[PDB]
Amino acid sequence: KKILLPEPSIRSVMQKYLEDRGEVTFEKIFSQKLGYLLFRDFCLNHLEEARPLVEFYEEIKKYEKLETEEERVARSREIFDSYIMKELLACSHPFSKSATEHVQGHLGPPDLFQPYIEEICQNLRGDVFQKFIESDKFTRFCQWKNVELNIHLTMNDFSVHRIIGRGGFGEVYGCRKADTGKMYAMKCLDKKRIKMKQGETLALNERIMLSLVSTGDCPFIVCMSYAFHTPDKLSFILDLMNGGDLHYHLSQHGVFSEADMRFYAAEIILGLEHMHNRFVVYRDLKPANILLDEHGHVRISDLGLACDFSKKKPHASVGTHGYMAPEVLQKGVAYDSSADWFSLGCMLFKLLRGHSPFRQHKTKDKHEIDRMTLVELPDSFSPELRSLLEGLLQRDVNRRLGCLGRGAQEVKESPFFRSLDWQMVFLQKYPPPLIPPVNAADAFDTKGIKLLDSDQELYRNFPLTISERWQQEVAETVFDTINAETDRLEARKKAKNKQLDYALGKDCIMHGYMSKMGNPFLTQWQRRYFYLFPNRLEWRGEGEAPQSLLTMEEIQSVEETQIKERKCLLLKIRGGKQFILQCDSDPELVQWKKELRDAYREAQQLVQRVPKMKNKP
Amino acid sequence: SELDQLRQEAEQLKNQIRDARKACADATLSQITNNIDPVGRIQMRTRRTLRGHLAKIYAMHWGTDSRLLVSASQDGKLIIWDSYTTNKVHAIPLRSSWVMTCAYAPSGNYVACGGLDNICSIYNLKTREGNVRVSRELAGHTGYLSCCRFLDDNQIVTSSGDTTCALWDIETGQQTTTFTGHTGDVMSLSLAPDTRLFVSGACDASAKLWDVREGMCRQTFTGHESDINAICFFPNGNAFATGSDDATCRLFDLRADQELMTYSHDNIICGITSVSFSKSGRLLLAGYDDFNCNVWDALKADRAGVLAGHDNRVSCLGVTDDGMAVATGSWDSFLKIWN
Amino acid sequence: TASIAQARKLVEQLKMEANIDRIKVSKAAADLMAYCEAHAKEDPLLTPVPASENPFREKKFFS
Ligand SMILES: Fc1ccc([C@@H]2CCNC[C@H]2COc2ccc3n[nH]cc3c2)cc1
Ligand SMILES: [Mg+2]
Repeated sequence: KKILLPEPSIRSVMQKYLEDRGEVTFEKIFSQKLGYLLFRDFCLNHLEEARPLVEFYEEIKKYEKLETEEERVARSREIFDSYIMKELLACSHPFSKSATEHVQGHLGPPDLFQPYIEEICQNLRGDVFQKFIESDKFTRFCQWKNVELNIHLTMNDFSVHRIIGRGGFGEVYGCRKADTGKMYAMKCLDKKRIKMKQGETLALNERIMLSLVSTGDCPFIVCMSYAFHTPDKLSFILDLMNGGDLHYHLSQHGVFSEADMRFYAAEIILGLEHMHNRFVVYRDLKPANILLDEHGHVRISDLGLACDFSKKKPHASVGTHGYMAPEVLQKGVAYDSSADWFSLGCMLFKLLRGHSPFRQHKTKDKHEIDRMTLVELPDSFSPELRSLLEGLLQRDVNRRLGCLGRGAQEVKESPFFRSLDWQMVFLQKYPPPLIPPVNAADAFDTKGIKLLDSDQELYRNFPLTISERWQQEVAETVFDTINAETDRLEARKKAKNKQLDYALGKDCIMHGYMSKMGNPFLTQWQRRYFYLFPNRLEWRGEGEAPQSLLTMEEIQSVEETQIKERKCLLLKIRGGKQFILQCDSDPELVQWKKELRDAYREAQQLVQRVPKMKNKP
Repeated sequence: SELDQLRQEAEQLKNQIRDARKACADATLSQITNNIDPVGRIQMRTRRTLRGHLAKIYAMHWGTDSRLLVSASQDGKLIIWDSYTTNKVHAIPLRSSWVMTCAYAPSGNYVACGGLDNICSIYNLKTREGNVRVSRELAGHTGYLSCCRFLDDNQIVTSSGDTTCALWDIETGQQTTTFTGHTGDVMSLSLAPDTRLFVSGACDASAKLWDVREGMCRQTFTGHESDINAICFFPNGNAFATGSDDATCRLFDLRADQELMTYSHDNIICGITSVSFSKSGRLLLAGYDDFNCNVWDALKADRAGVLAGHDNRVSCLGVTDDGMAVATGSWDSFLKIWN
Repeated sequence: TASIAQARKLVEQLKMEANIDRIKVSKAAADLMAYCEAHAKEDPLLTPVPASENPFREKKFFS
């Protein structure tokens, strides 16, 4: 159940694993949630040289998050005086002359210390970062990274609760990830229902779109943290929204007022801005696809019909009729974010009148709604609401609100939102109008179907884990508590050796734990500590020197094999013998394969040019 | 051309050396020794079997005490054995896995080793608190270390795959004298008893006699058709034997400046890895690639004995200074004492 | 190969190798055979030795 970290000896394998990918740079470890938490622990408590450099960084970050100048003026005094001015007194400021110039005169905004941020990174990008790598904190980073890169989720990793959503090709459950206790939403799609309706592209596209958006921690979009699949189900691990969709609440509460709709419009706009900044068109904005959380705030969900116009624009008529833009409903017309703004105007119109803007007099047929392609706004609408809707529902894209160059900002500046402070909207400070009290997210609604290997290979690259999402979940739940339990455990292992290293001082390449196979009929897997040398591969037992080894000359091939649905390495020896090794994690399997392949190929090519060592007839 | 002349009279000097040699072949060693009695069947049995090395054994060396011996193995370790008790005196872990040769100082206070690290590492055995620390790392060669032998506790002679030999000063670490001349990877060397001279076999199928103090080469002995992998001095210092990949051992005299005898047989085709004489020089022991050590009548060129006990290539051998026993190291990770 | 000092150093060495004093092979061979007879009395591998003097047969008492 609980997450368990590998032993500190994992550092030898993980460090070479990351170095082969350039992931041991200051820029890449400092910008990770868990890496930052470990780097600051090293700097604050284990290095007086870097302690003032990081305290200055954190005080700046706390200053950037400040809301009002009433607070920015008071805090900027302490930060400048305590950290910048005190050193100039003792004439020991390690920042460029010009860096202080930009901040000095600027007196009587949140981004005033940005020139200093670059200077702080320079003072840490280097020798301070070197001692951190050599420190025990980078070893703890390798312990956590090994867990992240060994994630293989199944249904058993979650405690599934009641159903919170039905529709499409499956249903959605509330669930709890057992190892950290994080509450998520599991969107579980049946593959048989997908293949029956040829909707494989739709399901595959949803994760590709979720992957483009699930970064940055957006509070107005149902983001994704994991994606895995069983032989029969596609599982999306998403943000929990147990308040139902607007399509349901629109029929229970009824039509909304202008001010109650200003709340929903504000949060959807910020959500659309996040997708448009990442070049994603939603194309299916309607009250059914807008969920409520426990408090009443909303998110954009179900990115199945979402498209990516990063390199080439789309032009097909895809979406829900009654909300599609003129540059979309017709065929062969390219478009981009301009479609979502027209969809917003159609959706916002529905929250006020209870029906689609073009579904007049509760018509039922679909072609009765797509006819009106150019707009009669009810008299009860305020003057500012008309100016917003008219801009959002203009037939022309050149005269459309939100399509004039600045994007979502043009919609924020509408006089309908004069009363709003968009910073407070982002912080979810404004009170939601409807707090949900349970069968609140249903939609508008066969066996003997084949599931060949050609179908299972369509979902081949479906498994995915968002690194930013996983590290955040860990950091807020068990990261502090697991490091403490691991520290108390590693200290007992270290203190026990006194009352009780073979790789140091030599030319050892890599060392770690593997499990060679003895008699396979006995499930005999012996965990030995292995030491890789340029010419041999040694392993040892419990508190004993390496009994035997395996020379690089003997190895003919390193191959990957499966034993009882468990990945192992297959070493073929010169005498026709076989040597099987099970690794405890995916990165260990990858690195041991590369390093063993490199070693035996180099060693065999080197012995060839040594008459004392090579083989002769 | 001045270069074409120096090559013309160079080939013209080589014919003078061959003629001077052929002017001395009045008789053969086989004719001289035709009268003396044969040695019979030298029957040696495995007295000790030294176990510990985890991979191939590449080289060995006896101490002057005729009891302690050092060994270098593919397992990146040096082991100093007590041949009488089979107990390990020291298990030195090496800093480079690619070891090829090892040496035991006459005093028994220092040992040396080396290989593809291109460094001769001197280890001090008797330290302050009974440790085995590296006392010096002799760096200077541009190729792998193939052999090394102590003169005393301050000078040592090395051979390398850079086609050179070298004389080192241990305390200062300097490459005192260099011995250039070979055109191929120098494989083995052997010191004369008086230690003013030493011979060296290389992959150019030639062996050279060098003067340690003068730093020059005095005589160059040719004859082998393949790489010379081993070499050892005759006890009286006037001759030396070589072993090569041509499946022959050959004997050369310094005063006659030519080959005297060839130790071969159509029954043997594998190369020779190591050679050594008995205390009196009457026996010539050679380790072969067919997992065997053959005992040769040095005076009559007849095969007199065989040491069968290793399941892989016998990579090195050596006779104690008192001539009591013969050690044999092989690619099967075992050392066996024969007597 | 194309060096003149390389050819000089080769020639002057072949002079040192050619202008030595050589003896007859019969003289050199007799000196070797005479040495083997002079020390055949002192060679344990050439003549059998009892188990007492042999530290490897069946001794086991050492220092
Ligand atoms: F497979 C499904 C299941 C439910 C839905 C509903 C159909 C009605 N409109 C909203 C969507 C999304 O449903 C939810 C419902 C709750 C959620 N929590 N987190 C993501 C959630 C998604 C779509 C596809
Ligand atoms: Mg279109």
